[PDB]
Amino acid sequence: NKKLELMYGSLLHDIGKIVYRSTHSKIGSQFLNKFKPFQLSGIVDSVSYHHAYITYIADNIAYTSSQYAALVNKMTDDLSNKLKVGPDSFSSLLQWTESLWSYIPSSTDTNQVMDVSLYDHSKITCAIASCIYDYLTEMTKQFYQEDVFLLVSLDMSGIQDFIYNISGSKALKSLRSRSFYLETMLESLVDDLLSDLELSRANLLYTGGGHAYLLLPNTERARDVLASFEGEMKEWFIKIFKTDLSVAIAYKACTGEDLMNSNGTYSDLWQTVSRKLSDKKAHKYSLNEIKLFNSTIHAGTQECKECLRSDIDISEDSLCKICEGIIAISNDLRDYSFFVVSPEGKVPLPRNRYLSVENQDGAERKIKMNKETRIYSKNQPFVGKQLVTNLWMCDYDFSTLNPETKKQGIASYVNREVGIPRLGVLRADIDNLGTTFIKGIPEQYRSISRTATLSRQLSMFFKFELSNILKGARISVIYSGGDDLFLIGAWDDVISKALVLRKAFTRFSAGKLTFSAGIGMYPVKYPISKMASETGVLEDLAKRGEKNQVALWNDSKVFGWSQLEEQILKEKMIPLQEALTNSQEHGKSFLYKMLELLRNEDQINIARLAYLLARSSLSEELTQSIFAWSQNKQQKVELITAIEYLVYQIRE
Amino acid sequence: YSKIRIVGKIDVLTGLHIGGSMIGAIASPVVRDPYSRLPIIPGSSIKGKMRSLLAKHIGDAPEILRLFGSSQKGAIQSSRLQISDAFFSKASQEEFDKKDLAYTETKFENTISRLTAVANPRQIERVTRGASFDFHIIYNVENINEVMADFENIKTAIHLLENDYLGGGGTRGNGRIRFVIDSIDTVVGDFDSSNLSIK
Amino acid sequence: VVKLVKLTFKSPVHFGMKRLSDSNHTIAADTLFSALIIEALQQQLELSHLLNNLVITDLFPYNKTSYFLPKPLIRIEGYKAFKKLTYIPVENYSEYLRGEIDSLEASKIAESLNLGKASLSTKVSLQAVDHNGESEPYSVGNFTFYPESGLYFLAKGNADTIGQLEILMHALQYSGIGGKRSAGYGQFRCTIEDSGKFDSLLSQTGNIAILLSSAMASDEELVDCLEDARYLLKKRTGFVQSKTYADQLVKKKDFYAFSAGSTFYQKFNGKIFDVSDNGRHSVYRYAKAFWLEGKI
Ligand SMILES: Nc1ncnc2c1ncn2[C@@H]1O[C@H](COP(=O)(O)NP(=O)(O)OP(=O)(O)O)[C@@H](O)[C@H]1O
Ligand SMILES: Nc1ncnc2c1ncn2[C@@H]1O[C@H](COP(=O)(O)NP(=O)(O)OP(=O)(O)O)[C@@H](O)[C@H]1O
Ligand SMILES: [Mg+2]
Ligand SMILES: [Mg+2]
Repeated sequence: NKKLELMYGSLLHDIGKIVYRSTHSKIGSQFLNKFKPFQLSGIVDSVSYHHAYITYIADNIAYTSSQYAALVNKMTDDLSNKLKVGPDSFSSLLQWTESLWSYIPSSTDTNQVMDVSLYDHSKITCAIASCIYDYLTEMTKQFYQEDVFLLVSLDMSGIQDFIYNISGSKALKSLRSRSFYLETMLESLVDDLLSDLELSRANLLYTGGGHAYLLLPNTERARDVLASFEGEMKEWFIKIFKTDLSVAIAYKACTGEDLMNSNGTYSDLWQTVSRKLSDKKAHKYSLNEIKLFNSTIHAGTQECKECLRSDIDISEDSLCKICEGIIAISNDLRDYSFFVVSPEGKVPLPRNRYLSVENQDGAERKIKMNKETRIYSKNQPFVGKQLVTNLWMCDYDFSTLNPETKKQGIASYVNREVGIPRLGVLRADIDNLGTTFIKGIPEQYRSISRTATLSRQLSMFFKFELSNILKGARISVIYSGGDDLFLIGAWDDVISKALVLRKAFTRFSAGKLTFSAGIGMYPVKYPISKMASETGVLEDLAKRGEKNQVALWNDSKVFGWSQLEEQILKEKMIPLQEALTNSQEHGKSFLYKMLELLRNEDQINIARLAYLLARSSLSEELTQSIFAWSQNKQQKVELITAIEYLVYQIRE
Repeated sequence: YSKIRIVGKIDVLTGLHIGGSMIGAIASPVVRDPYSRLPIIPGSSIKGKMRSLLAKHIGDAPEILRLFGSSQKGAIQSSRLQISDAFFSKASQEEFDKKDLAYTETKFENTISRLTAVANPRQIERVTRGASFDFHIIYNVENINEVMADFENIKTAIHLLENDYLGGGGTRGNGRIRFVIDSIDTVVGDFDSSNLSIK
Repeated sequence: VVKLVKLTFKSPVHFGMKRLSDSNHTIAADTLFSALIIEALQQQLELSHLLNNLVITDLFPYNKTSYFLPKPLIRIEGYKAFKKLTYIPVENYSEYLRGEIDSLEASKIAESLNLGKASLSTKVSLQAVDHNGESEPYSVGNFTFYPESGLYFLAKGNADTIGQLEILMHALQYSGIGGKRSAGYGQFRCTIEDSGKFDSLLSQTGNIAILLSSAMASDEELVDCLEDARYLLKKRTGFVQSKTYADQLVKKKDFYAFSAGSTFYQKFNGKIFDVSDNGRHSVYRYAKAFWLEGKI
C-alpha cells in the first residue's frame, strides 16, 4: 500500500498551513502524528519532505484566528471519529477536503494572487503525484523536461438529440430523466476509467456538460488501458444507442513544464487536445462497426414511440427497455436521493451495470448484497459515508412539496386564483463560455487549478446554487444539464426567477460572465415538445444579438436584462399597477384602450392617446410619462410590454 | 398511368376562417404562407371536407377509400385526389391592394353564457369576402374503367361543398365558397378528360 | 453527361427526416431515387436504367445568386461558426477547400443562405367524432422556399437514362415529393438543363474526394476507403410505401450511410442496398456515390 500512503500524503501535505494559521511542514507532521491510523510512513514522510521525493516534485509542479481554530477542532473530530486509512476510504477523504478547504487559500500573505484554493492545490498535487509514481513504477530540471503526463479529454456526442428524442407523450419525464441519466452515465464512465487506471477522483480534473478532462501517467500500461476503455465504451455505446450517443476520447503526452505554464505551452497543449478530440469525433467509427450496422436481419414489426427503434424488444405499450427505464427512473431521480450503480437496476450503464435511484437503506442493502456497487450521494456534504461520491443535481420541483400537487404535476402551476392561468418555459445558456475558458483568464494567470476552480464554481452555481436561487417559486427545473437550463413553471414566477438568476449570475464570477435566456408563454394543455421548441427558437433569437438578451414572449420583444428588470417592469409596470388599484373609476378596459392605441402604427393614434389621457382622470405625472413613452419608439414597445404583462397578471 | 389537373378559383362568399399570441389580439389567426404572409387554404382542409361530404352522401366505403386513400389492413390504396394548398390569387391581391383593403379581417364575436348571461370576446381572423384562392387538384387515373364514376363522385362532393362550408365556424356563417373550375386539362398520360366536369 | 435539375416548389414541402413534426429542407439521394422508382413503376416503364446506370446527388439549396453545395468535412487549422455552417456556395467552395475562409466569412456564408423558412402547421383528424370519441390533432412540419430559391440536384447517366429521368421528373412534378404529398405538400415544377459551372467544377482532380450523395460501399470497397477519412454516419430508416408489399405497412431494415459532404481519400462506387424483409418485392435503397474531387 505504498501508493495509498503516497496519495494520502500528497492530499494532506499542506494541512500544516491550516494548523499554523490557527515551517508548516513540521506542524502538519505532529498534527498527523496526533492520530493513530494516520501514522503510516508515507503520509508523515510526504508532509515532512514536501517543504518523499514524489510529493515534493508534485508540489513543485502544482481570515480570523477563531475561525481557523474552530476549523482545526472540527478537523480533529472528523479525523478521530469518521475518517480512516484504507482502500476505498480515499473518496471520503477527498470529499472531506473538497467540503472543508474550499474557502481557505492555498497560499496566503503573498504578493501573488491567492486565487488558488487549498483544496484545488492539494488535489492537483495528489493527481500529479499519482501520475509521477505510476511512471516511476513503470520505469530535477530534466524531470520537468521529461514527458510525464497525458491530458485526456472525453466528449459526448449527440446529447442534445438524445434529450429531444421525445415523442411528446411523456415529454417532461423523458427530458428530466434523460438529462440526469446522461450526466450520471458520464460520471460512471469517468469512474470506470479511473478504476482501470487505479487512480482516485483527484486525477479527474473536471467534468462539465458531457465533457471530462483528466490527467494520467505516460506509462504504456496507461495507454493500453486507455485504448481498451475507448474500444469497450465505443462498443457498448453502439450496442445500446446506435449512433444516438457516443464518446470520443483523445490524449496528448506532455512534459512537466507544460502544466506549470512554462514556455506558454499550456494553451497550445489544450488546443492540441481539442483538435485531436475533433478528429476522433469526425472519424468516429471503424470498418467492423459499420458492417455490423449494415448487416441487419429482421426489420422489426413495431417500434418504441420515443426511442424510435425496432431491433430492441418493445413493450406492450410501445416502449423499448431503455426508454421505459428512463420514464420509470424519472420519478425516482427526484423522489429519492442516492444513486446506485449496481448489477441490477432500472437504466443500463456500461460494464453490464444498471443505474437506479434509491434511499440510503436501498443503497446500503445493494452494497451488502454485492461489492463493486457504486453509490453517489446527491447534494449532501457529509463525508462519513463510505463508497459515496457527491453528484450535484438541480432537482427542484415545487409540485413535490405536496403529494396532491405532485400527482397533478405542472398542471398545478396554472392553478391560480388571480392572474391568467398560463405556463412559462425558460431556455437559458451562457454566452461565450468556451471563450471564457480559453481566453477569459490572462496568459499570466493561466493554470490548471485556475480552470478547475472556474469549472467547479460554474457547475456548483448551475446545479447546487440554482436550487437555492429558485426557492419559493413555482418552478420545476426540467434540467440544468450542463451550462444550459431548461425550466418550466408559472409565467410570473418563471420571469421573476429568470431576472433573479441574472442578478445572482452577475454577482457570481464578479460580473465577467453573461448568459442569454428565452421565456415563452404557453397554455397548460399545450404540448411540452412545442413549448421546448418554441422557447429554444426564442433563445436562439436572443443570442443572435450582441451578448446577453432576453427574448420574452414574441420575437418582437427581444430585450436586455437591465431593460427588462428596470425599464419595463419597474419604471412602467409599477406606476400602471398603482394607478389601477388606487383609482376607483378606471379598470382593465382603460388599459385595453391604451394598448389598442399603442399597437397601432399610425401617427394620429398618438394624438388620440393624448385625448384619452386628457379624460383619463390619471395623475398628471403619470400622464406626461405615458405620453413621453408613447412618443419614443423603444419606450413605446416597453410600455406595450408593461401593459401586456399587467393585463396578464390581472386576468381572471 | 394518367394524371388529370383541375385548376380554378375558390371565391369566398362569407369570410373564411380556415384556422390553424398577445393579449387583445387575434386569438385564432388563419394559416399564412410563411414568407408572403398571405392567407392560404390548406389542401388538407379541402380533402377532409370533400371526403366527409362524399362519405355522408354515399352512406369505409370503397369509393371514399379509393379517392382519398386508405391505410387499412389488406386494402392499401393510393389516394387519387392530391388537393394542393389554395394560395391567394394575384388578381385578388391587386383588387385588395386597391381601395387599401386588408387581405383578411378581424370579426369580433362573443358568447352569452346560459348561466351568467356574460359574454366572451373573440377576435377571429377571416379571409375577407371576395378573396379568390387558386386551388389545384390532381386526379390519379389508376384504372381507366372507373374514371367517370369517380368524377361523378367528385362532382357530388363539390356540389355538397358549395352548399356546406369550408373550414371554420361554418354553421355560424363562415367560409361559404364557390368553385370556378377554370379548366380540366390532362397533364400526365394520354387520357382525355374534356367530357368530365367538376361542376 | 451531367444534367442539372432545379425544382421550384409551388407549395410547402414536408421532407421529414425522423418524424412528422419536423421539416428538413432537403432530402437524401435515396429518397429521390425511391420516388423515381415509384414513378417508373406507376408509369409502367422499365427500372433497369434507374438501377444499373444512374448516379444522382442530394437535393441542395440554391438562391437567386449562388448554387450551394454541402460543406466538406475537413480539418480546420471560431469553431462554433464553422460547426453551424452547413452549405457553401459554388463560388466559395474552392476557397473553403484551401482554408482561406475565416470564421467571419463562414458566418456570413451561413447567413447568406436564403433557401426558405421552416414552419409547423397544426392539423386535426375528425375520423373519430362521427363514430364516437374526439378529434385527434397532429402537426406537420413544412418548409416554404423563398420565391427565387429552389432545390437542385445533378444526374449522371446514359442519354436513355437522362430521357427517362426527364419523363419521370415531368410526372413527379404532379405526383409530389416528400411526405404528405397527397395532403397538399410537395408539389413542384422541375427544369432539366446542361450545367456549365458544375461541369467545370466536377471535372477537377484533387487530393481528396467529397461525397455529394448519401452513399455506402460494400465489403470489398469499405476495407480500403476508410483510410483517415472524415465522414458522418446518418441513420436512413423508414416504413415501406407500396401497395404490393404486405397487408399492413412494414418497416425497412435499418440502414446507415455516409452523409453528404464526407471526405474520402479513396473513391468508392456504391451499390443499391435491398432493405426488404418478408415482402413481395425488394425495397431498394440508393447508396451510389457522386464524387467531387478537391484540393486541400
Ligand atoms: N445531460 C445533458 N442534458 C441536457 N443538456 C446537456 C447535458 N449535458 C450537456 N448539456 C448541454 O446541453 C448541450 C448538449 O450537448 P451536445 O453533445 O449535444 N453538444 P456537442 O458536444 O457539441 O455535440 P458533438 O460535436 O460532440 O457531436 C451541451 O452543449 C451543453 O450545452
Ligand atoms: N456546467 C458547465 N460548467 C462548465 N462548462 C460547461 C458546463 N456545461 C457545459 N460546459 C462547456 O461549456 C461550453 C458552453 O458552450 P455553448 O454551447 O454555450 N456556446 P458558447 O461557447 O458559450 O458561445 P454562445 O453561442 O452561447 O454565445 C460547452 O461547449 C462546453 O464546452
Ligand atoms: Mg451558454
Ligand atoms: Mg451551451
